[PDB]
Amino acid sequence: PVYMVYVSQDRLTPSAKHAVAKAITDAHRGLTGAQHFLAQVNFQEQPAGNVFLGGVQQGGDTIFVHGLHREGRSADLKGQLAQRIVDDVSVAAEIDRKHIWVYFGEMPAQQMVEYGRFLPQPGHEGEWFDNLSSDERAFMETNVD
Amino acid sequence: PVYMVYVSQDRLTPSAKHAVAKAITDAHRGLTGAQHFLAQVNFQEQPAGNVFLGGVQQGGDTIFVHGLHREGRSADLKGQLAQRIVDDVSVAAEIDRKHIWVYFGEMPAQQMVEYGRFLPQPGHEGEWFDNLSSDERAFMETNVD
Amino acid sequence: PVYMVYVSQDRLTPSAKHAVAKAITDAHRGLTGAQHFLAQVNFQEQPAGNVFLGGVQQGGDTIFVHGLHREGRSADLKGQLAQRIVDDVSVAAEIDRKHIWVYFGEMPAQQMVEYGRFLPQPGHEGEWFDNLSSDERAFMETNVD
Repeated sequence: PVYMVYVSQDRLTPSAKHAVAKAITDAHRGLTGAQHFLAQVNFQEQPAGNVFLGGVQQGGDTIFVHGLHREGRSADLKGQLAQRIVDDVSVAAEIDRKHIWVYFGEMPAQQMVEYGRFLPQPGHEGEWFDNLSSDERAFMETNVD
Repeated sequence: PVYMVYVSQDRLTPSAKHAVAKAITDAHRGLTGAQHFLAQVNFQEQPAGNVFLGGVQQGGDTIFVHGLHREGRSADLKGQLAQRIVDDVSVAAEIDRKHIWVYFGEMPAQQMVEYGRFLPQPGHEGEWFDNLSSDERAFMETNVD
Repeated sequence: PVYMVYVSQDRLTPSAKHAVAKAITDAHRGLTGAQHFLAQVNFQEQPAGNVFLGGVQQGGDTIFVHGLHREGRSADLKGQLAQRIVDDVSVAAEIDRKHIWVYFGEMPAQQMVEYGRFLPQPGHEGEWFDNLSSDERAFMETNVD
């Protein structure tokens, strides 16, 4: 999937970004079974003061995570996973839970392209990894930490 | 809700950001009943000329509001809220209305988290507030301009 | 439509940005039949090192298109246009297809404003584009490449 993660500039060091990215990627693999490299975490940094809560200007502890997913998963799972992104980012970034916003949007797999291919359904990933070129299979396996 | 606002760098001074974010927040709450703090306005600045229209590179006067809403509201209300945003940002950013694009996105409340918590149905908003931690009732209350 | 293009700062010259934007804008009108000025391509630049695939940080060679459409077009049609976007962006950004991710999102036209006006259904661009206003078409007609 794709996680847009809006944050203030300089709020996270490279280690913290790599820490927040990691906890999100491990939330997702861990509750869905998705092959790691399938997850993208994409930081959007903007200057602090660009974020307003109830018309009040905020400092730089706001975190907004927008996960773009595939249709097909239960409402009980999306909650856990959202809840787990809340907890594990709160630790990884050392910011209070109450500073964290998480929305999930969903689309059908057939209008969702990753690594230049169309995606499988959620219960079809095994077929997905057993019908790609190895130039492809090699690339994605470089994208796992 | 979360309103991502895409503007060209400095088209809105820090006050002008406050006015717009105050314009979006006051259309929402006024038209839905959503408590004041519930609304985030998120400014995403980019250098001028990163925006294209029909292929024609543009200047620093485009605005695109992308609204992320809970499912469960009528189309009437949503188009009503879309117009008032166009109207009230025009006035608050002194941008001509033909520059303002507004989209609304909906997701089930059950996969949306604000202040580390899952949202209610729009028909549950007030009770949801009551049974929050008092850390949470208060941290929220501090974000109402 | 609004295409959010997520690219790293400096991966694209002003000529290359116009190349990608022309690639997206053309595919979309070619396949939907929608009038030129209706398509916006919004570049969103961030320093390299902000994108993570499988927890591994990336250089400036990742591109993410998040496309936002009216509801009403077929799955085969949506799939064809994402594929065309992959092919044509890759060429116009001299980038390799494995580095391109494409997500389409859809919403009710009745909650979609462009140029400060509401949108017709995916086939109503005639009647709509012709009873606009005095200048609404006019200001929208300059935006053709």
